[PDB]
Amino acid sequence: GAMAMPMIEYLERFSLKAKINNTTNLDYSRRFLEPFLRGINVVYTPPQSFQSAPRVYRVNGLSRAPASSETFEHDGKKVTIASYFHSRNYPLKFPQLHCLNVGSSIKSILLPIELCSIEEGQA
Repeated sequence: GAMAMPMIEYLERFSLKAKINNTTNLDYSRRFLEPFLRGINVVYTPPQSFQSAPRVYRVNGLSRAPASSETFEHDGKKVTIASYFHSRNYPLKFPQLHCLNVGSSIKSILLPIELCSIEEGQA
């Protein structure tokens, strides 16, 4: 056991049999990765620069906009998801990946699936 597999790593080994890096075409494929990702539980691991406790979220699916697209108002500034993590001193390697739609169906939170990990008990 103890197989908390990072969603990128999971994608590589199981879904693609290939390498996930800057040559990803799975960015726009995220919409068709939805059907596979619907109804999973992912442990969100906050990057080392966050020092925050990891929490598992039930994936209802994916949000229609990537992390470099969606913005939220903080400090009066509408910052992109990707920029907020970058400001926390963690540059997202593939922020163009459609954000993970988790948290709640009435309160959706968008999280970089890169930092989400599939729990061994789901498979």
